[PDB]
Amino acid sequence: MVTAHFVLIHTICHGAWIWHKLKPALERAGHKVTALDMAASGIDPRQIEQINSFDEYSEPLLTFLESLPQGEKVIIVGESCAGLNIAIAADKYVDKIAAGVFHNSLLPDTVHSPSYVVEKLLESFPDWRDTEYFTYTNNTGETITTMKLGFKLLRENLYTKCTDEEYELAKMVMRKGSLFQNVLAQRPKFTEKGYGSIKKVYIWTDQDKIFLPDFQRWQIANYKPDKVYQVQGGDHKLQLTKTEEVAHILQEVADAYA
Amino acid sequence: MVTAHFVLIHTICHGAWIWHKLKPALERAGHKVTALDMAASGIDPRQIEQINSFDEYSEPLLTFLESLPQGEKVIIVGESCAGLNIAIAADKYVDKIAAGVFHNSLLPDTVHSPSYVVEKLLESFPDWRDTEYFTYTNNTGETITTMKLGFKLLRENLYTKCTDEEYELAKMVMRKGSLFQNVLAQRPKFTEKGYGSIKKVYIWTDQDKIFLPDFQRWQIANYKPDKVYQVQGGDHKLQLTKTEEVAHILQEVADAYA
Repeated sequence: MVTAHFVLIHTICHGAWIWHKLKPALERAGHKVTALDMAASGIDPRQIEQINSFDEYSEPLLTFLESLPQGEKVIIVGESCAGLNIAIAADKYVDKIAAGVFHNSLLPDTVHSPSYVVEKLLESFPDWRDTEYFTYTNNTGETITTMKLGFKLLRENLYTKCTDEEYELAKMVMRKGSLFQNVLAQRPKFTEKGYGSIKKVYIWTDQDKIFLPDFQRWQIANYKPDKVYQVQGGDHKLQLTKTEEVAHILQEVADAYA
Repeated sequence: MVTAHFVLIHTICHGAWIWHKLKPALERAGHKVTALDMAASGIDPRQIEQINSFDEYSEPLLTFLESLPQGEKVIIVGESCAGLNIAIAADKYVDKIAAGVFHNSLLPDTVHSPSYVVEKLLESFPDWRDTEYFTYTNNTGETITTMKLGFKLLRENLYTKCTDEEYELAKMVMRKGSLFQNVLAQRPKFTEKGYGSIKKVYIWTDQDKIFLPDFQRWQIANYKPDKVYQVQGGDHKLQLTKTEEVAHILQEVADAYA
């Protein structure tokens, strides 16, 4: 068994804290784990209204990869919307990425616009329930839509099978988030030499109540991952409801690609 | 029953998230629970360097108490340094407070300087180990010392018996904090009419590895609580290591004072 360095990237609205179970589980097997707050996420001090694009939102990941000792490679694990962070990172630091791992995650491709799978997600799940939407104006006058995830959506669609303590934790540290969808729609496509070339492992459960089974299967058919690991049971937050099974899969990713 | 409403107040550097286990446990017994971030704590958007005193730090507690409808009383539960928040609040909103509950907490009095029990704490536990210290200048030219709690202090002295997952969580959301000790040392003493008159319940364990038994026993002798509950085992974070037992005690507090 290989040991690897895993970089865990939370989804919009969330923070590094979502990985509080997975990080020590991985460390038990001797892996290195880095869990980062993206901009205006977790306890990052920036407010979302000062962030102008999904690329700017991903700054902490890019900054960390720039500082990685030369010659080292990482496995980037992204949950939910963080597949976009993986693609952004791979188009700057392909040489530093052993694999990208998608965890009930958006799976961008190279032949469509970066906003493509966001559009498809929202078509598949258009009603975010008690989630509240806000707008602000960015750097160049664009209106950015932010969301505060609703408590019922959190309880029933994101944390469906998580403990009550985990759900209360989520409410206690959740931040606003944004897809920056209109800015993604004008962004250059992810490149073949960068994102297109990395190994891609897709982890998912058909019990996910926001990234629904027809949507996730559509993503898999749209851009075939190198490996697909389906996990039985759990919910959208497999790193909480199926922590050990995720850690075991991540070991297999290290054995294959690290 | 009269609904008991517990207002849970974290310690410096922490946030409402520290109560993510105790809050659903209390709600299982039918109580109302409010867990607040203090200024520059948890996901509060202010930075500590803009805060000028422990009273300013207490603003979210004071603003919440202001919002309470007439006739509604709360039981304020403070952990560790939050005993100071209880005294500050009680001097402004005594009629809204059914009781203050101290949870391995500083227990200020009314006859010494507000900084008195902070000085005694630091005499008893002077070495905060790998903690890092920083300074800034406040509202009146006082230099404020802030701290970033060190990982070893967190692991061994605060979260001694907590799960690895809880310790990892703590590292992912911890903020800077300050005792504002030199500002407390110039603050008017807490009043009899306000803080002195609230009912006070002292919960502690002699296995606390930062608020040590000679210090905690000294506080009890210095300022007699109405009730003392000593919990066997656990650690400084009894709301994590002894959640159900703390909830049982808080039921007794509600029976006595709600």
